[PDB]
Amino acid sequence: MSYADSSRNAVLTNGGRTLRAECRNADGNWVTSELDLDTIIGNNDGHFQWGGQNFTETAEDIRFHPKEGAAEQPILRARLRDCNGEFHDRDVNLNRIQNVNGRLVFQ
Ligand SMILES: OC[C@H]1O[C@@](CO)(O[C@H]2O[C@H](CO)[C@@H](O)[C@H](O)[C@H]2O)[C@@H](O)[C@@H]1O
Ligand SMILES: OC[C@H]1O[C@@](CO)(O[C@H]2O[C@H](CO)[C@@H](O)[C@H](O)[C@H]2O)[C@@H](O)[C@@H]1O
Repeated sequence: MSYADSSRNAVLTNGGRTLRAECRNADGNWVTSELDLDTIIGNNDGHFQWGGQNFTETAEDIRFHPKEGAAEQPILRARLRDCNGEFHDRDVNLNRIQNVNGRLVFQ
């Protein structure tokens, strides 16, 4: 279960830092919500880290597939710099992000 189950039209903005969606609220209205991903996802030795910060700082080829695959998962993908300064392609499923009454939150 993620925000995606009750949201639509999810994209990244601000150069891949910002998750922006329309989230169905308590009454079933569709309201705009944005979540700064740099506040909740870090780069830990070239891996995405929930509860980290600033993953975009040197990340390259940031992209987002809101409905990736037959499982339709919200997948963020990026090349991330490891402790040795080498980059590797990485992915993280955004199901730690939830829609709470129309707002995108991190749980
Ligand atoms: O330069 C990236 C490389 O440095 C480390 C050191 O901890 O992470 C730093 O940079 C990240 C953004 O790229 C931040 O998320 C992290 O908080 C900051 O310490 C390594 O973890 C990373 O591989
Ligand atoms: O359906 C929208 C409405 O559902 C709630 C109920 O708590 O959200 C939770 O359940 C959804 C699945 O229907 C998830 O998408 C969502 O992330 C989860 O928080 C309300 O918050 C939301 O307004």
